[PDB]
Amino acid sequence: PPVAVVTAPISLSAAIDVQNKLHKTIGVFLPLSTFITRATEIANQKLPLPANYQPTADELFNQVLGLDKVTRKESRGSYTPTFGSFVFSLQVPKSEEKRAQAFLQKMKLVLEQEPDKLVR
Amino acid sequence: PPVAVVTAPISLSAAIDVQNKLHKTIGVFLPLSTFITRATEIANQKLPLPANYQPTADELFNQVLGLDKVTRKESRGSYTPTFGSFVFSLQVPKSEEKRAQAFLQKMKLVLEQEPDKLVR
Amino acid sequence: PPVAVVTAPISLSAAIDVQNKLHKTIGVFLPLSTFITRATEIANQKLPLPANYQPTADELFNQVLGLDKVTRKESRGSYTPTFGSFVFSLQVPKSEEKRAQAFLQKMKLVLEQEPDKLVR
Amino acid sequence: VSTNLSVSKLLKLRQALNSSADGRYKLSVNDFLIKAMGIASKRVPTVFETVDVSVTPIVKGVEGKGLESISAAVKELAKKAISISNMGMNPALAVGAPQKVAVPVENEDGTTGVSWDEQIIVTVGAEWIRELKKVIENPLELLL
Amino acid sequence: AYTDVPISGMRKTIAARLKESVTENPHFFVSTNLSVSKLLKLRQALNSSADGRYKLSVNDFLIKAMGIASKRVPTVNSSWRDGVIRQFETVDVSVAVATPNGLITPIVKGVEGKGLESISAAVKELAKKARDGKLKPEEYQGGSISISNMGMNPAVQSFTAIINPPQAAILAVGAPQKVAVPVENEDGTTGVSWDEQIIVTASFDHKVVDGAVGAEWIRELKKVIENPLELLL
Amino acid sequence: AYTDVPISGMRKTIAARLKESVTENPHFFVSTNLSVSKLLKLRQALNSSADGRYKLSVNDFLIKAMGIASKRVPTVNSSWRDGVIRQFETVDVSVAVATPNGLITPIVKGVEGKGLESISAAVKELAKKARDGKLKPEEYQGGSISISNMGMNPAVQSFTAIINPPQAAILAVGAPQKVAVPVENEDGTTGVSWDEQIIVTASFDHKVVDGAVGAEWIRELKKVIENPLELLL
Amino acid sequence: AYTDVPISGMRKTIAARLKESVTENPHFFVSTNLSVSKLLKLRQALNSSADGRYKLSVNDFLIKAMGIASKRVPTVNSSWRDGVIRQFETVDVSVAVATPNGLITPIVKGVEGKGLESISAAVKELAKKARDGKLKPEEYQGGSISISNMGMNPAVQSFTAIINPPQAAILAVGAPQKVAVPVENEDGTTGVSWDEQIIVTASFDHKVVDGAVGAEWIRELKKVIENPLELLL
Amino acid sequence: VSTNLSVSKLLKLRQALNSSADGRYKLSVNDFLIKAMGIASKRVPTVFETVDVSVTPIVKGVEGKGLESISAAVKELAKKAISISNMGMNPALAVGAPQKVAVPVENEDGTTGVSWDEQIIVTVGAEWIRELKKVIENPLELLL
Amino acid sequence: VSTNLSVSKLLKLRQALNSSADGRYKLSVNDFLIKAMGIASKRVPTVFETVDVSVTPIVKGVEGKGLESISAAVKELAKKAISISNMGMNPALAVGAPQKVAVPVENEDGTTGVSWDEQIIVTVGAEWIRELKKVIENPLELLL
Repeated sequence: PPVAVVTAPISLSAAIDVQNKLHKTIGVFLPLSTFITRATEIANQKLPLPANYQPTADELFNQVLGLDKVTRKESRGSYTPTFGSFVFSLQVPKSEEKRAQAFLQKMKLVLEQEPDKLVR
Repeated sequence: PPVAVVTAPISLSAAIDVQNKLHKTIGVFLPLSTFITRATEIANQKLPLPANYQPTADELFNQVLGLDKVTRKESRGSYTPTFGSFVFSLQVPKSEEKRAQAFLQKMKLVLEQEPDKLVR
Repeated sequence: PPVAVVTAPISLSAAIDVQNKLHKTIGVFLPLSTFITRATEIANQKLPLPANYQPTADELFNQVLGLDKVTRKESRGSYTPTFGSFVFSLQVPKSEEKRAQAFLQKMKLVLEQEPDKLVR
Repeated sequence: VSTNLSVSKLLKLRQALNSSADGRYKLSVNDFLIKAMGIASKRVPTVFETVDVSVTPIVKGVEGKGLESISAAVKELAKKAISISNMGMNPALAVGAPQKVAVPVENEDGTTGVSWDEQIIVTVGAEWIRELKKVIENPLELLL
Repeated sequence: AYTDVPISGMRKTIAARLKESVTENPHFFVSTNLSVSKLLKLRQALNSSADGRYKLSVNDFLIKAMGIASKRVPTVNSSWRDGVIRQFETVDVSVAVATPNGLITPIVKGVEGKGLESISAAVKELAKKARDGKLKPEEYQGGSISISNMGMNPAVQSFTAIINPPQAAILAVGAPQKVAVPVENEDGTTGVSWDEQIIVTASFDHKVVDGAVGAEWIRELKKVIENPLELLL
Repeated sequence: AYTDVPISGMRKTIAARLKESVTENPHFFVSTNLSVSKLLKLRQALNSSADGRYKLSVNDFLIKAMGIASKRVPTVNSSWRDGVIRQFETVDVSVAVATPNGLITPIVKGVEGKGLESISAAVKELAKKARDGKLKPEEYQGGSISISNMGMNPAVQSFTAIINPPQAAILAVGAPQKVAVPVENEDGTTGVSWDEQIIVTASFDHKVVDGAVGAEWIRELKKVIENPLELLL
Repeated sequence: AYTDVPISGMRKTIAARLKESVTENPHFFVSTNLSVSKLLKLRQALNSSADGRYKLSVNDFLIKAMGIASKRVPTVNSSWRDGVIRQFETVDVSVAVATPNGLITPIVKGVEGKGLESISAAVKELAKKARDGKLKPEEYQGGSISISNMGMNPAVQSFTAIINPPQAAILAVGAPQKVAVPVENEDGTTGVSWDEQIIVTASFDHKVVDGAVGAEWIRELKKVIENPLELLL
Repeated sequence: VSTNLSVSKLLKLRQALNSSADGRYKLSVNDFLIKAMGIASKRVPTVFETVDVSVTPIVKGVEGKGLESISAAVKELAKKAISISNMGMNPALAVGAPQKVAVPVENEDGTTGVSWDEQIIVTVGAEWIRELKKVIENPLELLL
Repeated sequence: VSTNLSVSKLLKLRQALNSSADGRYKLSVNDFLIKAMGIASKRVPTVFETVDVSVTPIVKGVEGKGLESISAAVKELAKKAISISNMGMNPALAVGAPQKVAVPVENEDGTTGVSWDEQIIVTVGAEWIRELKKVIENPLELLL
């Protein structure tokens, strides 16, 4: 079972700014951890599927019939990143390696231009 | 099946004020849409019943017995308004037309003196 | 069935301060009641057990086997305090009287140094 | 002798049993009163061992009978055409027309309020009225 | 190593009868499930408005419903004689009472035209006399239908029974149990509710009754039980 | 007080036969539960792409599946003669039709090599002629297996049936019902789903069939029903 | 077109016996449902602390529980002779082994005073010798109770069995299945849990046993199974 | 006469029935076409009452038969060695090799898009082709 | 020869089986030891084929017996009044009184902590002690 890793840098300045500012205007202080988990939740919503995906009996039945003529190209997941910064790394087999990447870049985008989004 | 419509004006200045102010003190910016849906949720809680309501077997059986000797005069619903301002309109049959009105005025009151209420 | 009561003073100044301040920076105004219930929720999480606790069949069976060789010394609860200040009182039988106390002091601590914690 | 009977529950029972049918039958207040008359007539026998009611057609064996059989007899014999008389058809044993009266209700808040009850006025005898009355206000006892 | 006990005089009288029933009556069974929550609520409502006069039970309700169902479908209230069919118009029900000396067969008469109180009083007077061993012979000779109940033991889900010689049907009642059912919550979804049910088995002879007749009989019984108010008419 | 009606000439012809079957064939039963959601979906898919030519039902599917299962396990498609066993190679199925004059036994031939449309057309033509009382004798004389269905009445959960004299098996079908099943939600938990099921009972003779053979027969039937596409091969 | 095969010499020896049992022993059935989660946990706990000496199965547990229940209610551990009843004090159980040549009936002795290991070893030695066709006659002649299991096939929910000639009871075990049950969550609500259950059927003769005795027998068996630790005493 | 058949659904059906097996069999397009040929012949008989197909070995009784039996015959008789001919084994009644073509799909947004369909080209006659074609595009009709 | 036995699990088993009863019986440590003695004797026969224990009354057939029967015999014969001797009734084969000792427990955090175990001291022979001891610490093996 060959395995491979994927990596991506990160900058956490904006999250620090939001935390500090929130602490000065209300009193709420929270750790970086909740930002990490909440970003991970919004990320694992729309991730492509491996090109070597094999369907199940129920799926092929409905197809043959005509209830879901339109097939699916997305599927949820359950990933957990690895700590680090100046980097975020993940270890996964070869088949999904590509899917695991869509996850890294999605979090890499949300955490850099939409920190405010992860507030209530 | 005769049908009838009910209408009511609206002013959205207060919601604009709350959105702007929230954007200046924290950073959160959200659309008017969530205000509309959240007002719709708090509204469909306590609405009277049509005068031509016919009960079911379980209800009559429980009354005849003596478990729910006090009857009910309220029942939830699932309404969706129609967009517009300077107006909010709804189309419903004649029987419920009156109930649909309690909904319009309830939202018309909450959205004008209690915008703050729809915040966390 | 002998019964006994436990009591503890309280100071609510900090909650007043948080409410006032929140009202001046955003607009949100909420009653003391939600602070009381939210403190009660975080309290009834980790409370010791009466010394005269008798186990059940499943518990003994699982021990006799070897799945839960480490026993438990905590158990949740459902308490409701009684109003008052300058005091919080509770009435309970003798067996649990001691457990009911861990509850009073836990809330007595959280509500005096961590009011901010009960905000979102 | 005169008395007042509240018949709100009885109407609800009639509506319950007249909706679970497909067209087979339809009941009325007179049928219920006939069956109740047999009950109180048995509890106090001074007013035979078989109960016959005259509506002047005749109905037999009310004690060992149900509402379905009693209703069919009362209508078949009418077409071909103790005693009971009813005048509830005109809003203006003898049975009158229904009316509405105010009664006190103990609200859970701890005060007294007004509720609207429906009543009819019906004209050893005292015991007979009491037993009949018990059956009407509490309708479930028509089974035993 | 073993022991032997002489066969009792009364044990052959029932052995021969049981052996005659199987070889004389072909058997076919039918099963159904009944919900009895409403019946329990009604019993609780009617056992609290009393001062001590009476106290009811499920068996009386089942007996009365069995009488009504017999009335609607009369082909089961019949018997098979030497060369002619016998059809009745009055419903007599045979209840089974167990005692250490054996199994008896008290009888209740005029069930169609009767109420719950009289049925309970008769069933209890007869049960007492059966236990005390002063029962006249005429009192346990013939009926139209027979009933058996085993709800006192929670370990009996369903069971079968043998038909009596001159009769053409028998009913067996099990113990209650709990099952999940779907409920359409007002929010517009489907949720889980916990209903209480009993499983009822009926054994029928195929010379006097057919499958459709038994199925209709079960349907009338079910309709009368699930809706309890219909016990009035 | 009672009434008597002379026994019919046709009533003894069936009474004697039923009495002969029980004393000639020992009986043993087997029960199973089948999920039929996919079959209903397939039926709905195939009853809407038509213009009026046909209309299908569950019984045809069960008949075809019964033919396939018979083919896989041929020991049930047999008969017991005077001093020799008879083994067939063609599957003929006996369907039961109820009429006020009595119970008939129409027959369908060549089920193995046939489609649903022909089976439905035959079953309906024969049902019509049986109801109209112009049925030839050769048309209801012998088969290999017999089927009975009572799904029109929701109050029949499960029931038993008697085997015909020359045959060695019979199948009885009940009415559908709803039960809770566990589903592994993609989030990594267990949830409740509502499946629709039927309970099928099979009665077998123990001189021509054994327990294992009947169990295998039930397994093939179940496999063919739960997966409906396998009706093709 | 058809084929005929002469009847085997051994096929009549069982046909006559089966035909004699039905006409000699009236039958009545009883059914129950057992939860076996705790038993599975115990088996897993006891099949991992070993080094290769043994390996257990559900049938041994059922056999031992059947012995205990027989001991508590001895009226089922009896037999019907020409003119006298036979009552035993030792429990011998008959297990059924299926082979292509037919069905055998190995025996296990001294179950009451025995452990699981010896029962398993005996059942497996005898199964091997039965399969290899070197079984002495004395080894399959008589017992007190007979057991049948069909849990290897998931398509068998419940089934019936015929009683042996000299015996007065038989037990039939089905395959496991999953059902929803209510659990009182500590938060003060009701939730859904998924239990695994089996359905057990028992067939009894009505000349030596009565309904109440069989019901009590089922109750003792259930109590011993659901609580497995009680297998010690 | 020539026509084009879309066989995407048929491939999906084959994949469904070739995964619920344990090694017993394996199907192919030729088997499906043989069965469909009987049905198309059955509706239009001008092209006897028994249908025999030559693949020159012979297969009998296709009408009263299933895919399992037909497949086994076609392979056994091959080893020992109306008419059908297939040349789908080389990508470069007569059956050709599959190919891909663009077709229009009515997107729910209210426009027209491109989708990739798989097609094969097959070479009173018009009615025969129509009935055969109906069975291929809609595969479920192979049962009746 | 001397050894130490931990009997915490055995006490828990005794409490489990003494609460599912309605008053029928009540067990003790001596009964468990008698049954274990048969098993330990059974594996090493050098210490006959039937096992008889003297408590000097006698108990027979321990091998083919349960706790219920053994308990009843030990108490009936006492009232009327290999070898075993017990002196656990005074806290100050021969069996002593229980006591508490500290043992190491491997905490999941990755260190060593103190836990309080309950012990008793009991006075070819080595193999006999080992087999007996195996049955006590692991109590489930009393079944086979």
